[PDB]
Amino acid sequence: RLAVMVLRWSDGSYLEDQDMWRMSGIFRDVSLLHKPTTQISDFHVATRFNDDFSRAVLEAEVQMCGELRDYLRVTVSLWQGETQVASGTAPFGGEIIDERGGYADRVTLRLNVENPKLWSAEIPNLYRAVVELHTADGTLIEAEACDVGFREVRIENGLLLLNGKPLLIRGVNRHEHHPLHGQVMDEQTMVQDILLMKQNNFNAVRCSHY
Amino acid sequence: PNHPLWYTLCDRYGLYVVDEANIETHGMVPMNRLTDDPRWLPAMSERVTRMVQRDRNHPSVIIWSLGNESGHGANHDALYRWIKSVDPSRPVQYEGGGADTTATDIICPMYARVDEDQPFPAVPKWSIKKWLSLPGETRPLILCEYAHAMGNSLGGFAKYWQAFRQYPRLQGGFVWDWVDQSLIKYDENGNPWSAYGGDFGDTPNDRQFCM
Ligand SMILES: *[C@@H]1C[C@@H](O)[C@@H](O)[C@@H](CO)O1
Ligand SMILES: [Mg+2]
Ligand code: NA
Ligand code: NA
Repeated sequence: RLAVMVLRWSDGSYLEDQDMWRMSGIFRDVSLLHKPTTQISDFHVATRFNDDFSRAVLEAEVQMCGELRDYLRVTVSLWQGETQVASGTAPFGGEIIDERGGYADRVTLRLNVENPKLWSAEIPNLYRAVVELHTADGTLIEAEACDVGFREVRIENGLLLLNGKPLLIRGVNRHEHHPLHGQVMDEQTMVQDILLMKQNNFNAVRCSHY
Repeated sequence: PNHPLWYTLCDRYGLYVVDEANIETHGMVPMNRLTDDPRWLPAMSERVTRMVQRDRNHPSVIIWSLGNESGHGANHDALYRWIKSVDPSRPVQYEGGGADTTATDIICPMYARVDEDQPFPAVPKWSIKKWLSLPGETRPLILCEYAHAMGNSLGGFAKYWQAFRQYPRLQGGFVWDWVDQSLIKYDENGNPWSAYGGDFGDTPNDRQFCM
């Protein structure tokens, strides 16, 4: 038996003064997650490019919790549909960062990707990155994953560029609002909103204000 | 460069002066054929350097100009730098080759409009408001010529002044121009009349465009 005492007002309320209905409760998903004792505790994915975006490096930093062991490995594999385009495997132990050494509980994989399919609102090309925590000899402990979009966002010479080109933001602010369910969001409503936005030539959304 | 007394009067009565080298090669094709030619750098340099040597003590002179309508050539960049080196007390401006070249401290277009772009190839005339905020641009904008006062003219003069007042980096301009270049001729009865291009048997000519 779970017991949850939810307070409508808290000191947190002073930072939640958005122009909107003031409601309360358990309004998003509740879930149970099982992780092994030796587990992926964090991972970051970065994508960097050469001048004309014909070459990319996917860099995945992975962190573990649990007892450190020499047999432990991470494999990061990159998939375009059913095709594996790239892969890298390494034991834990980051580079030296200061006088005390490095992160023994972290590893960074670098994967070369030739002619990557770039992500944008115009063509949302995605790859699948699978992060495998495993023994050297082939026992999977657990896997995590995410969709990966190869794109560069930078400001250069006063212009916000995406993949080297200046964006023109056709945007709208969108609250999480439903006339029947209040601030509880569902897949159908989200999808409905997205289809309507794109059908009406929006390419951008601001998560007003959370 | 003007008659030497002009600067004395501007000093004493109080007017800001743009002193301009006697270099205009408008009729060349392209406009910078001579100004990009190092063989013409000597003749050009003397028109700039001897101007500076003559007029550099006049307080009324606040800005040096490299000339007018001579495109942009390497000779402008050299002389731009010559002035900057000998006299750091005054900005140097020059409109040729697109009004915002490496040879000018001031974006100084002629007849760039307030709101309307004129996107000529190579040498566009941007809206003055737009020009200021082009990516990387930081300079002030003062039009070397604007509001062409030919005959029944100066329509939209107020639009410029509204913009000058609203935008800090829009710092005004020089109207074109002060006085009609008409000349006096006399009829058979000795009555004077105002004459323009072509009235002296001069041909080819450009008619009333001097007024
Ligand atoms: C900006 C902030 C947003 O939350 C709303 O208050 C809007 C006005 O309706 O202004
Ligand atoms: Mg508010
Ligand atoms: Na101004
Ligand atoms: Na004229």
